[PDB]
Amino acid sequence: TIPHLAIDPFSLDFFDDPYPDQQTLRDAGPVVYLDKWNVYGVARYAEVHAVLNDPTTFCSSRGVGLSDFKKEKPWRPPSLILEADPPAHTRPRAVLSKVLSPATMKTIRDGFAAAADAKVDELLQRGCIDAIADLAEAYPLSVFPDAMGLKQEGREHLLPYAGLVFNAFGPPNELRQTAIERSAPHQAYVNEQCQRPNLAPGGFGACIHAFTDTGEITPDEAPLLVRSLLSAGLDTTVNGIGAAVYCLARFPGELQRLRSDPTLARNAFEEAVRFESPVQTFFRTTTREVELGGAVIGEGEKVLMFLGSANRDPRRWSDPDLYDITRKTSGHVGFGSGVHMCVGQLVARLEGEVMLSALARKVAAIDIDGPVKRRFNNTLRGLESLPVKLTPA
Ligand code: HEM
Ligand SMILES: Cc1cccc(C(=O)O)c1
Ligand SMILES: [Cl-]
Repeated sequence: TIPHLAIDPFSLDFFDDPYPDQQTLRDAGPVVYLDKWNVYGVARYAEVHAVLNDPTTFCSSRGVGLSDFKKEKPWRPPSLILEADPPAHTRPRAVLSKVLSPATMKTIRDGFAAAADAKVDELLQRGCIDAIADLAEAYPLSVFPDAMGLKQEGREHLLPYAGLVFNAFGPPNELRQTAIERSAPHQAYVNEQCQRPNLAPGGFGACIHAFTDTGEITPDEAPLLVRSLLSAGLDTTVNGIGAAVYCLARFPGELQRLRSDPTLARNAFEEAVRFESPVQTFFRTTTREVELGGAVIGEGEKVLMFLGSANRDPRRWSDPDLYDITRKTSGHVGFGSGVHMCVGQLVARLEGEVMLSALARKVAAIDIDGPVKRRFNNTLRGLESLPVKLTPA
């Protein structure tokens, strides 16, 4: 009834060019079985969206990586939000929502925008830069650790820790096992910065700890909620902004449209998140036997959702393989969908918007002028190196 495929969606060959294999996964059927890892897969928009929006049947508390927490110990204490189901999910989610709220965005927008403008000005003085290290990494590193309230010392641990976290959702391949081997100093740093005295007043971390007296969370929950922001809040935006610059570099017609109307910046970033899908995949675990797309899945089965594939499914999107900054992007699943839909999406969009605004106002051309190198991670899609020449407007 269900087609069986040998495609390994966590192989370097797949990461290097996932699009043919994603079409093979979509076209094989609404539900596939991946013999390499003994999991079900859904790669079409309809089934990915259905799975995301039924958290009772497709739960997160048995892990959103390949490992089933009912069968194996999690490599770190479970996240109180990502790896929780309702009702335990609900109040921690509400706290992070209020921490990363519209009012918070209003307090930080001017500073985030000034830092974006300053970075682009600095890069234009160099002309030839690496849009990963020098822009996609450098700009989030210049705003997000400060917005968290982190001290200066030890920030070099943040990107390695996040790469470890996203590799650890994967199967036990070499990427995952090497990440865990090297993890001890990054975990130690991160767990220490989650404690209330190490988070500067007014930042996101202090605000989480200040929410521990309302009856929503207790003091002993606040460090792991800070940990969620230090896990998910930096490396995602690095790959989101990197995706947007890579798109603008490959589609000069769209850079020209963005220059002519910088108010398209926010949608140009949203389209980059759909088009590249920095977070490629997440899993759920079935809590019962369930019929999905005419297939019957037993209880306690892992289901791999291909978010990037759903965002390119021609059953849902017209010309899905085109980067179009005026596309109606509403409904893409690059931030997820439903009760776990990215609680940091306003921070991500703020960063992406103000960076793309700075590019739109200051840069006339973005030309790849060196070898492009991909970065391999079991969950994140993005580049290691993106040499570009920036021509000033
Ligand atoms: C381009 C940037 C980003 C992308 C593509 C992205 C993607 C996602 C996705 C797909 C999910 C859903 C997970 C699931 O359904 O299991 C999610 C959830 C989440 N994200 Fe984001 N994210 C981004 C930025 C951020 C930022 C900046 C933060 C924090 C400041 C953050 C914190 C979180 C958290 C804490 C969750 C868990 C929410 C929940 O389980 O209720 N993310 N993200
Ligand atoms: C979306 C996401 C990614 C990585 C870690 C977390 C977390 O809650 O720790 C969330
Ligand atoms: Cl940790």
